Amino acid sequence: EYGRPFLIIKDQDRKSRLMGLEALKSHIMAAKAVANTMRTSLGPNGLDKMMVDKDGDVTVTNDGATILSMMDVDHQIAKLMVELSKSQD
Amino acid sequence: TPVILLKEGTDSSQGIPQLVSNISACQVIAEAVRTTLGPRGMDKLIVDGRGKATISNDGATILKLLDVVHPAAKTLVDIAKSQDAEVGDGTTSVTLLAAEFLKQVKPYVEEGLHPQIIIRAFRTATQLAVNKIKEIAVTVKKADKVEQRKLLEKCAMTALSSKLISQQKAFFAKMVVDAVMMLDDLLQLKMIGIKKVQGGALEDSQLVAGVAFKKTFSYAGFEMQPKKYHNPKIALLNVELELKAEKDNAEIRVHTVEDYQAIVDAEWNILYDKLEKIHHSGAKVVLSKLPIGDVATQYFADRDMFCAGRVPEEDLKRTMMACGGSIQTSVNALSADVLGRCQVFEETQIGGERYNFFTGCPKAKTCTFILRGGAEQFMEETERSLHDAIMIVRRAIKNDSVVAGGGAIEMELSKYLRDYSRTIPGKQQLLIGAYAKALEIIPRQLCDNAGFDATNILNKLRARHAQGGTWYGVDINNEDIADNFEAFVWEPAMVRINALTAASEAACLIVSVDETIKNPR
Amino acid sequence: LAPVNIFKAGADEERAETARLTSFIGAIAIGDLVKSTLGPKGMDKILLSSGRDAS
Amino acid sequence: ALHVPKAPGFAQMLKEGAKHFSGLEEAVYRNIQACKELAQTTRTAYGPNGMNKMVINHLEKLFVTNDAATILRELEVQHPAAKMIVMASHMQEQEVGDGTNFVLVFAGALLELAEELLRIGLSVSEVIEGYEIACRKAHEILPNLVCCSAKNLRDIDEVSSLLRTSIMSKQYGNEVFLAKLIAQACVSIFPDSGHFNVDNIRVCKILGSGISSSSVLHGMVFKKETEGDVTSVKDAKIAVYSCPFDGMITETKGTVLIKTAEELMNFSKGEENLMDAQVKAIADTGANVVVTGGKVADMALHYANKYNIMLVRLNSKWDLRRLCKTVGATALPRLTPPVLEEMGHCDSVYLSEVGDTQVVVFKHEKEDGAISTIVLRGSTDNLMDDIERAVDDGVNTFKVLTRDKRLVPGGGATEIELAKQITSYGETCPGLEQYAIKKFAEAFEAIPRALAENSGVKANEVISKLYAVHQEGNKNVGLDIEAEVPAVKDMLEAGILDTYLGKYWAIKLATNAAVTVLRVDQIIMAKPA
Ligand SMILES: Nc1ncnc2c1ncn2[C@@H]1O[C@H](COP(=O)(O)OP(=O)(O)O)[C@@H](O)[C@H]1O
Ligand SMILES: Nc1ncnc2c1ncn2[C@@H]1O[C@H](COP(=O)(O)OP(=O)(O)O)[C@@H](O)[C@H]1O
Ligand SMILES: [Mg+2]
Ligand SMILES: [Mg+2]
Repeated sequence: EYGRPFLIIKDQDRKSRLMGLEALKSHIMAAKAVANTMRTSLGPNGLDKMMVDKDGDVTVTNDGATILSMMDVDHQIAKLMVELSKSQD
Repeated sequence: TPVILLKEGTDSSQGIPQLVSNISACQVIAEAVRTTLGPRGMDKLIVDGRGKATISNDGATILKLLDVVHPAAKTLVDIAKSQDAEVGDGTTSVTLLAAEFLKQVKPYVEEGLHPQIIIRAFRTATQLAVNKIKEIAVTVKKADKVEQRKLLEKCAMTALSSKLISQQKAFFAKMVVDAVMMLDDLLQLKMIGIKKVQGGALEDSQLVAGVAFKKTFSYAGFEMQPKKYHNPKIALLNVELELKAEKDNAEIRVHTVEDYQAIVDAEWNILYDKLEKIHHSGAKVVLSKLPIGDVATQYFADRDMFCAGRVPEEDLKRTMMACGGSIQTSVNALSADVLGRCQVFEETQIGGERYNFFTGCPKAKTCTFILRGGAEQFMEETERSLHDAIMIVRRAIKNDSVVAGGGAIEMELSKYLRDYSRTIPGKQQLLIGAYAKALEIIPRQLCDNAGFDATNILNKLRARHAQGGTWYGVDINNEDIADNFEAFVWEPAMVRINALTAASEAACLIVSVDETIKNPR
Repeated sequence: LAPVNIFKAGADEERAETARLTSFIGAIAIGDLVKSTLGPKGMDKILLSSGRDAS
Repeated sequence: ALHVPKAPGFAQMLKEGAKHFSGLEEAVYRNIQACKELAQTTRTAYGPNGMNKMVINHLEKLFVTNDAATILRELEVQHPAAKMIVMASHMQEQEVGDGTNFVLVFAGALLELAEELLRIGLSVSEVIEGYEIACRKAHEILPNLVCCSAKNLRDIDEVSSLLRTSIMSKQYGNEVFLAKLIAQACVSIFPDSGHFNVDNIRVCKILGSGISSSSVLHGMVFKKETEGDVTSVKDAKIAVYSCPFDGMITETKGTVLIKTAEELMNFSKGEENLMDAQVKAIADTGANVVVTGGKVADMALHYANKYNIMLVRLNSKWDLRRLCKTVGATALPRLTPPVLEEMGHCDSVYLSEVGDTQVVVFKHEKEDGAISTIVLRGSTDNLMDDIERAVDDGVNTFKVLTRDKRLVPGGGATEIELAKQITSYGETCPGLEQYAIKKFAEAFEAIPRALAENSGVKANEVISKLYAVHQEGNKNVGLDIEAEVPAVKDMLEAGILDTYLGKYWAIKLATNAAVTVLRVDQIIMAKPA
């Protein structure tokens, strides 16, 4: 009787949630992956990336902003690095 | 049985099991916003169906983005908008106080106490609690001009302590205060424009004592005309200056080519008449809500004068209020009074965009903010903290009475109610005593978030208040207690008073519910 | 591979050992396809289409 | 196994999905039970201690109500027998305005008691005759119970005591404050010459502070904003137009035709000059504010600003008519300079903000005016609507008091006296109609039982003490609420009264509902779709 299933939020079953330190650690792992992908492209001896578009177009580039712009990401922290790159550009 | 009274699918519950379940339901709502309170509070990140993400610390904003459907919990959501629409600050304080009121009377409902006795208890202390706040509120009715400019700054900084821009609160408070003191005596919120341009550090934000807006779509020939003036005259318009057809209901029938050529030259003579009427008035900058054709721009280029079209309505009203002209729908009566005068006009580049600046007006009634962030959610969160500072100053102008924050006010009220319950007999002693216990949630939630020993600090605070130290709150940095009135932690008296009434009304309404019926679909 | 996912469904990434592998496979593939048509004694190819109406 | 093969006659011809009930067992005993269930739903919503109730309709809208008639409207019932009671309660609300729960309790109790009479050997024909005689005997007794009178219905202090009881059963705890507000509004829209109309009391709900900060405004208020740059006026002469504030055109299709160069150039200048004169002619009479019920033009707006004319727009076809009454002006169907008779007046018009909302205020300094408005301030939408229903109940009571000035004691003192005197008459009637008469008098007790149950005390102790006191000749003794131990109290001295017309209609419609159900013998139902 005390804790029988009572609905508070629409679609309560389909939503996830992370609280506490496990929230902060997940952001750090997502942020590090973006930095390690683009560590290579720094300095005169750096290398490039070859982007591929939605339809099939090929673009080879070394600019920092463009790589993060043509990239498609899902993690919310990753989009925060993309917006950081554009603001500097 | 074969014919059922109400349609199939109707849900009906009642009794003590129904009422207790409502009390536990509100605890979940107060949980989502619990750890967003304090100088060391956090934010929350919410993502809707389409994938857009919102980062916010404002308590009222979080509850809106949740899809609450529980009927009892929706009461706590509405009181959040109540505190949002009246004072604008205190949306989380009124939520924690609401849940704590219900949780502290929950065991009595299990014992079978009649709710109408509970309701009478809440309404008794609130009139005592409100009347206590007004007595001990500090004010200086003597009109000193520099004290007022200091009191408003202290109130503004304290409203920014728990926000993302806490590290620059002293810089932003000066900007906010200056905005309000020159905003007329009705203080329309539309008289303040907030713009957002990407790129740049947070300290690059600025306030322009005038009007500034974005560059609009311009036709060929916009680039051979000067982009700076010293004493221009501004002619605001609501008339479409382009070659077109007079009336959509018009029609021309003609017999000879001689009139044909005369008609063709008639449209040009109309257009050149309006543009010659403007140029003779001595104005240099012309602004119109309606489109400006390329012919007008090329014509305005040949005489070293600036044109702009499709200007937004709101930006035009602010320009009129800052320059001091009037909108004209006709070009036949351009007197010297209907023009606007500014001290300098220029067009500059700001973070990849081009912006028009009207600065130097000595009789301005409008300001404009240029906010510099690094991402979309970085300036949107910045403006939400600014809005809390604007509204707080607006209320403080009408009533300059302040009390010390940081939990100092919640312990003076709780001590007062505890010293009044012992005088009255009966069950009215336990209910008021439980009420006075719910008022020390604010000092506990401040220490829990920071990371202190919340039990020890409360014991120290309770002894100081009962010793006879009215304004003693918590010291966040020093992990101790200290006087927050000499430590410059102030807030207007309206924030707390509106917090109690809304919280007391929500607790009384929920307890007074007997049964809930939900019908299908 | 980092346990956290950064790419939407259907997106793929290849790196040093695999990236240089794929790029070299493609280039020599097109180079060896057309070597038969070079010089005074090269031969010709037939191009027939599945999409353009069997051209 | 075998089957029972659907005996011939009317059963074999009946369409599929339909139902057919017959006889006492399947028609009357089922209908009484269905009616009994409905009474128990709203029985707990009776009296000052009646607990609130929360209803979610099929459109996800949320209602927290104590009003019984409101609950039934949003509850959706499917039994035909319960529907008859619902239509009876809705009729009583329209005719009187209060007492929508007295019908349900009384009509429900009557049918429950009539079950046992049919159970012990009486017929439906004899039960109805017994009920009807008591209904006629009840009305003859009723005027003898009048114990007070409404003296002057334009005295603010007296009236507030008359409406307090009508609000005590809705907002226990805030009855004093709400009674004072409605008294001020009703007493100052009053006409000398009679005909208090009820629509002339306006309620505006604004979100914000607590309920104690609500007030009354002698005039009208709108949630709109000004169009021109003029904002506030100090002594306004008002012109009201039902037409758009723009140059008119032919209703039949009309195009502009030009044949020469001059006509092309002179058309635009000519139109503007005509518009300037029309607005200047309006300003020549002295109008300070223009109100229109339609679209406004830009050229008219520009010239209105030039001549210091305040311009507002609102299109309701019902707000504008109310505004015509408030200022005394009369509508105009064409853009013409108003006649000095046709212009209203107002002591102040201004634009103000209240709780994050922009409003336009037409305020009179006159105490009477024509109509009045009450501004509501609360912390939740659900809180305002319930207070709004209370204001309606208080006003409707004032409407009745104008029609009739006689009051009877409340708190169960009226029903106890009726039950005592009907039984005394019922003892002197030989025949089989003496039983139904006593049952009718016994049903009157439920109203003092319903109050006692919700009060959290035993019902039988109160009823026993009420009868013992009433035998001694006290006609003004009723139930006491403040006492945690069951007790009684004097009602006339405590100022607890209710309208005579409230009881007169309530009894009449309640019994009419009971006898209507008992007359049914069989039911034929068509299939749902
Ligand atoms: N310098 C300070 N010292 C102690 N407490 C502070 C200080 N500044 C702010 N606070 C606390 O912040 C709390 C409310 O912060 P705020 O975000 O405005 O709440 P709400 O979201 O309810 O408006 C107040 O209870 C106050 O005690
Ligand atoms: N102060 C009071 N003490 C006891 N009973 C009261 C008091 N005020 C009102 N009542 C009772 O409330 C009843 C009507 O309240 P209400 O719930 O509105 O019923 P209805 O919906 O039938 O009008 C009356 O029968 C009256 O006896
Ligand atoms: Mg704040
Ligand atoms: Mg009533």
